[PDB]
Formats: sequence, C-alpha cells, structure tokens
Amino acid sequence: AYKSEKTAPAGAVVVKRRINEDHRAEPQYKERIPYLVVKGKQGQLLRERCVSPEEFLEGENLELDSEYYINKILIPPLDRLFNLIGINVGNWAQEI
Amino acid sequence: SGFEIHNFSWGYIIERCQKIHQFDIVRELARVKCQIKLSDTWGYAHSSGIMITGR
Amino acid sequence: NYWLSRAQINIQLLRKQDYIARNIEQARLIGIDFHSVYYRGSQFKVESFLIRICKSESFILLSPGKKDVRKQKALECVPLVMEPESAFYKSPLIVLDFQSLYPSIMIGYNYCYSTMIGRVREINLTENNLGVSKFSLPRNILALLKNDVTIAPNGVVYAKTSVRKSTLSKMLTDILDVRVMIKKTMNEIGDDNTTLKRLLNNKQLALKLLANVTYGYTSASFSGRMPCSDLADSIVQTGRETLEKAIDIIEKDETWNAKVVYGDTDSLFVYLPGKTAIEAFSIGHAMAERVTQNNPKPIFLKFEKVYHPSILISKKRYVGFSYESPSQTLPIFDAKGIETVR
Amino acid sequence: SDYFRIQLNNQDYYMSKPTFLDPSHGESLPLNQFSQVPNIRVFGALPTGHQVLCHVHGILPYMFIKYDGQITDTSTLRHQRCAQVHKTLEVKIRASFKKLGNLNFVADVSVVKGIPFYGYHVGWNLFYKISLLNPSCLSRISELIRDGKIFGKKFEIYESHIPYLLQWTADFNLFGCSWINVDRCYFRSPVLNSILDIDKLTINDDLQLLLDRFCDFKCNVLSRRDFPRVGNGLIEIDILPQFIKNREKLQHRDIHHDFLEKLGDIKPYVSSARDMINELTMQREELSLKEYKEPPETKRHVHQWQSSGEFEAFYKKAQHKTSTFDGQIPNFENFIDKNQKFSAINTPYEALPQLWPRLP
DNA sequence: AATGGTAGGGGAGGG
DNA sequence: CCCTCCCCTAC
Ligand SMILES: Nc1ccn([C@H]2C[C@H](O)[C@@H](COP(=O)(O)OP(=O)(O)OP(=O)(O)O)O2)c(=O)n1
Ligand SMILES: [Ca+2]
Repeated sequence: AYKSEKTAPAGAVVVKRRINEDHRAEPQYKERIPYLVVKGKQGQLLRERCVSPEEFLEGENLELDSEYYINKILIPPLDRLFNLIGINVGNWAQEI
Repeated sequence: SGFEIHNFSWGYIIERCQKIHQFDIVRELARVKCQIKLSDTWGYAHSSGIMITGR
Repeated sequence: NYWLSRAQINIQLLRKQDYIARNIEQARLIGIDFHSVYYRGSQFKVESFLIRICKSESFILLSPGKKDVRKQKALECVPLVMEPESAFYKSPLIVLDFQSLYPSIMIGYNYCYSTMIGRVREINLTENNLGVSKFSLPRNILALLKNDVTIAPNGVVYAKTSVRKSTLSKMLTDILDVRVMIKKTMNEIGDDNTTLKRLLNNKQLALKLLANVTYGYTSASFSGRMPCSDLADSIVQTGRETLEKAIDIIEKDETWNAKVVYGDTDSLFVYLPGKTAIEAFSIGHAMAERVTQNNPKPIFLKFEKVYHPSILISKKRYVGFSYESPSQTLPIFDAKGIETVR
Repeated sequence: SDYFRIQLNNQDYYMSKPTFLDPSHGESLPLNQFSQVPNIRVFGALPTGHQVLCHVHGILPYMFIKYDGQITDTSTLRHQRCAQVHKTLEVKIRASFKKLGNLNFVADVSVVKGIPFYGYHVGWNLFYKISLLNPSCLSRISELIRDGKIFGKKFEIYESHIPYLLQWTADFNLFGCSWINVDRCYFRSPVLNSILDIDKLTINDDLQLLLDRFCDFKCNVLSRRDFPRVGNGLIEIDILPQFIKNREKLQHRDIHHDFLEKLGDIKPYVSSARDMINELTMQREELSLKEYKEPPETKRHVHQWQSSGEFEAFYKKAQHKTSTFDGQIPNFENFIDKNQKFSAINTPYEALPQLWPRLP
C-alpha cells in the first residue's frame, strides 16, 4: 500500500532487506517492524541507516546516532511543551 | 486458534498439505463432508484469512 | 516445554482478555453470528439493529446503488473544534463533556429517516431531493403538520415527537440505557474487583461505539449502504449549535468569572483562575446542571474531571493532572495526543 | 424446557435440488417447478453440549419493488400482473446470464402493502415481493433492475442491502449465539453418528432423554437414500419454518398507516437488551449492591437556531405553494383516504408464511 | 472483499 | 517557502 519505493517508510526498507535475504520473512499486514538508526556519513538519508535490532546487536562497529536522537526525537516535543513557558530545551542541550 | 495462523499453526499445515501431499485438509477439518471457494483478501489483511466450514 | 508453554500461554491470553465471552455477548446483543462481530464492519451491526426494529412496524427500507450514493449531496456541516490558547494553566481547569452527544441529539430532536420531510428551501411537491432519494409530497401535508414539526439548524423539516416517533431513537435509547446502567454499576464499586471494572469498561466502550456507528450509518458517503447527507448534516449542525449555546451560557454568567479556553466537538474546557480546586468541583457541577437543564430531555452535560496543573498545546493535544473526584488524592497523569501516548 | 433447543453458533447456506421437504411451486407461476432451492445449514450445540447440524428448508431471499398497478385492482388483475412481471423478470435474467419454463432464478412475485422508511410517508404503499431462488445472485438482480436492463424504466429496489442470513434471522427472531426453539424436527437415518466411536463415547442420559422425547424412529427419522447424512457431527436434523417457535414471539405494531399516534389510538424495543440488563443486575447483586435507578430533572428549554426566522419564512412560503386552492382545512382524522380496500393485501410479516412447504 | 464519518499535527523527502 | 505522502491520534 505504498505509492513507490521512494515513498516507502523506514521500516519498509528493513522489512524489504529481510525479505531479500529470506523470502519467508514477509510481515503480516499492519505489523510493527522494529528498527534503530545508526551513525553514518553526512547528508545520508534517515531511511539509509535504518538498522534492525538484530543487525544492530550483531554489528561490531554499529553505534546509535546520539546526535540525531537527541535533536530530532527529544528537542522538538520538549520545545513544544516548554515554549509555552518561555524557555527552550535546545540551549540546555547545546550547553552539554 | 493459534497466535499466527497464516505463516504458522494451521496455515503452515494447510499450505504443506496443499503443496506437498496434495491433500485438502480444509475439507477434512470441516463439519460437513460434502458441499465445501475463492481467496479472501479482506480476511487475510484484517482478520482470519482462513475459512473452515462450521468453525 | 518451549512449545507447550507457547500454546498454553496463547490460550491463557485469550482467556485473560475475555475475547470469546465478550464476542459472544456482542453477538447475542446485536443479533449477528460470532464470526461477523470481528469479521464484518459496524454497518452490518447497525443494519441488523435497524432491520430487526423496523420489521415489526412494516417499514420497507430503500436500498440505493453505488451511483445513487455517489450522486448524494456533499456534507456541509462540520464539528466545532475550538482553537486553544496555548499556555500553562496553574489554576484549576474544569472540563465538561456531553454524554453520547450525537445519539442523545438523535433521540431528543427526533432525527431519523422516517421522520424527515425535506429541506425547508426547494420544497415543490412535484419533486423533492433529500438524501439518495427523489420523492413527492401530499397536497396539504405541510399545512396539516404546521404545528407538529421541527426545523433542523441546516434547514431540514422533521416531524415532532407527537407523531411518528423515530425508530433510531428507540434503538439508541435502549443502547444508551444499557450503557448508563453499565457505567453506574462500574462506578458503584471501588477497588473491590479490578478485573470486573475492566470488563465493565470494555462493555461500556463497546456500547458507546455501537451508538456512535449507529449515528455513522448516516454520513457514510463512501461505502454506505443507506446513507443520508441531510440527516447527518442536521445532527452535526445541531451538535455544533448546542456546543456554542453552552459556551454562551457559561460565559454569560457573572457569578463565575470563567472563560472557555478550549473545546472539542462536545468537550468544554473552562478556566477558573485562583479557585482553590475545591470550589472548582462545585462550580463545574453548577455549570453542568445549568447547561443540562437548558437543553432537551436526553441531552446531558457531565462534569468529567478537573485539570489543576494543565498544558494546552494545540488542538487534540494537551496534558494535565486529573482529579476525577474531590476525595481523590493522587492525580492521574492524563495526556492526549502528545508523544507520551503515541 | 419443552423445546428442542439448538444454539446458533455458525450458519451457512447451499443450493440443492428440491425434495418433499422443500417447496417446488410458486404462487405466480404454479405450473413451473423449481430447478433448485436454497437450504440453510445451522451448526449448533444442544444444551447437553453435543453438536448438531440443522438443515432449514423453505427459506427464500426476497426484495421489494414499487407496484406498477393501482390500489383499485379486483384481486384478479393483481395475479395477472404478478405473473406477467414474473415471466418478464425470468426471461430477462436468463438472457442476461447467457415460454419454456424452469424457474432457475426467480421463484415467485407477490403484491404486499408497506410503509417506506426513507422519508416521511403515512399511507399504505403497495410493493412487489420478488422471491429469488439463489441468494448469491440477489445483488446482480438488483443491479440489473436498477439500471433498467429488464423493464422499460429504472426501478427503485428495496431491502437488498440486507444479507440473506441476516434477513432470515430478523424474519424468524433469531439471534447469534442464542437458542433456536423448535417444536418438532426430522432426524437423519443414523440418529447418532459413529465417525470413530462418537456414538459410544458421547452417549449420555440427558441425550437419551432428549432423543426419546423428540425422536420416534417411525416418523421423525428420514430415509437413508433420500436424505443421506452430510455432516461430521453426532446428530443431524432437518426442520421447517413452521417448526421454529422463536417466531410468533415478535410484537407487530400497525401504527404507521395513519395518524394513530397523534389521535391517541392504542421502552424495550430491542429484545436482546433485556437479557444483558438482567445479567448485569444479577451480577451486581452478587456484590450486595443496592437496586438501580436514575433521577430525572426538569428542563426549562424553550431552541431557536441562528437562522430560525428565515426557515420559518421559507416554511410559510412552501406551505402556501403546496396547498389546495381554498377548500376545507386538512384534519388528522380525514387526511388519509379511508375505505381504500387495503385489507385484501398482505402485510409483509403475513406474506412470509406463504409458499412454505406445509408438510403433512 | 470488504469497508461509518469528522478534524489535527508532525516528520521525511523532493522542489 | 511550499507540497505530498505516511503515521497516529482525538472526537
Ligand atoms: N469514534 C467516534 C467518536 C466520536 N464520534 C462522534 C459522535 C459522538 O457523539 C461525538 C463525541 O464523541 P465522544 O468520544 O466524546 O463520546 P460520546 O459523547 O458519544 O460519549 P461519552 O461522553 O459517554 O464517552 O463524536 C464518532 O462519530 N465516532
Ligand atoms: Ca462525550
């Protein structure tokens, strides 16, 4: 149910890679596929990293994208909740 | 029942019987010997794609 | 033991969730079989209820085709979602919501297929368009019914309760009576049986969904088997009008210097600056009572809860500390739409 | 109880050649037999726990269309019109599927009275009751009639979004996962099936009492050759629509054919809600809780809307437009034309027992 | 093959 | 700066 491979979600890439390695690993409809993001080259797409937990744990030199997590997943919601007070958590994060 | 009946549990048995043994186990599991048709994509995508007569 | 534990554990999962018993009860109440409860959609349940009710009074139901539904008039009436004032509220915030707003409106205002006359504009006897059907009216039907009619806020004439009591009202009042009894029974017990409270909550949620999809049988502009754009438009428009009237009633009173800061299709968030959170309960009960007594018979406004410390971020997105009752001591973390619940 | 009770667990239908337990003729075309008739298979369990297969005969899907005749017919022109429309319908469907007479698609066409639901209608309305033989083709017949591929014009079709099994349950007061009460039934030739040792292992005293009470082995048991067993269950039975005692318990109100409610002439409309309420009351009695009640309150509502005045003016204009030139003012007692001779026609719930097998 | 509607927000990718 | 697609939630 995706318009194209370019518009597919990040978990779809992981599922497709697993299907490529074994055709029996096809997920059911509307099944949550776990994945993590890992450090990569500058300018790399988010879907390009898309490390599965099985691949992440077995990976020898795979590291969690601390900068991506801390900024994208943490700063926006905290700013949305805390800009109504008058402060932004971005300064606190950049000071550390 | 079964936690995942499509790729495992009853679905695996049905697929194996249909492919290797050429056996219609769905007819045998029904409560009527005769009178049971088409694949149900709605059931597979939403709930209980398999259909056995009377169960 | 690995596989034995797997099998026993899935059986125990089904037993703990009470799936089989709940589905059997739903099939018994609706009338459809066991499979159709989780296999078919909600329109099947609404059809079963409606047909069973209508067959006793010799009601012959129209069955429009796909083209007839596709040529139906578009829906123009929309719910009222007030834009919130995004801020931090340290003072108590009283929230009020109507119980079963749309079913209660359907019961109170006699909105149904069988009680509708036509749009107050463009009635011309020879040919009237209303929903997915074109029909004609008697010679003196309007003059005879000049007193026992009501006019919907969107401009659709409906018969009053005095003649042609609606069948949708009958099924809805039965469902809502069962739901109210379930809710009162669940509230009557405190910490005596947690599992029983969970089962009763599941039952009341199922009944509320049944009522909501009974409303949603209309407005089924896509994949609808018997929809009516005018009926759904009337229901939504009178819901919006009732909400606006409640806002005006609450904001007009000078005894409470309170202002409505946010509101969903039926909810109503009222800000009480510096009211000690113990006057807030009494004030909210007073507002709920006044609004309920200013509306039709089935329409009722419930006090819900109090958000003492609260943050309104955007529409359908807020978080606060909830105090359901004054006797409550530890607040319940109530969050809607924010990253904590997604 | 005094009824053979079978819970409605699963239900399905199939097409079969007619027998003496199923109807074979139609009222509209009495000289044309049925090629095949639909049967309903009900998989259920006795109160003792044993599974049972039930075959239901004599149930046919149906739908309603507008009546092209007049309310002044002499009860003989109605039969001729019904026969003509039956013949035309059968010929058109046989052509579309791709005299003579075999009745493979349409069983019978009858004229009934009714009150339409979509809109405010007060008077009696006449309808065509087209009974089909194959439930699977009902949507196709409805589509063909709707686009005017059969008659000259495009007809409006009533009671076609209701499925066959749902319509049968609604007609016969049957609920899912609920008892089906039958006064009598016909048994298959092997009363207790022996798949492996099912007859020996599952035999019980309660089952023996039920079989002795409801099976006579001289009249109830059917022929092995004519009615062979088809089910993988312990007991297999065949019933008739008259046997179902769950019907005749519905309350039928004829109040919509006139202004009976306004003139004053003559709460639990859902029958299934009472059972749930009773279960909840009994369950809350186990906690030593008090009785259930709700206090109503008085309301001081007047509820004019934003554009109430414009709507009132438009309603006044419409009343002026749609009104007879002078004349007597309408009255609730004489608005509906009385003495219309509508008693000869059949109410829809009275038309159901027609065409039933009516076995000896 | 079957499906009840409404509104709202946020993030990734491409212009 | 703006648009489209996708995910998920609140009524
Ligand atoms: N899934 C839903 C939820 C809601 N609504 C509509 C109809 C309801 O009348 C209205 C408000 O819904 P609520 O969730 O606030 O619930 P109710 O007011 O129906 O009931 P209660 O307050 O008892 O939960 O929105 C709907 O159509 N479908
Ligand atoms: Ca509500």
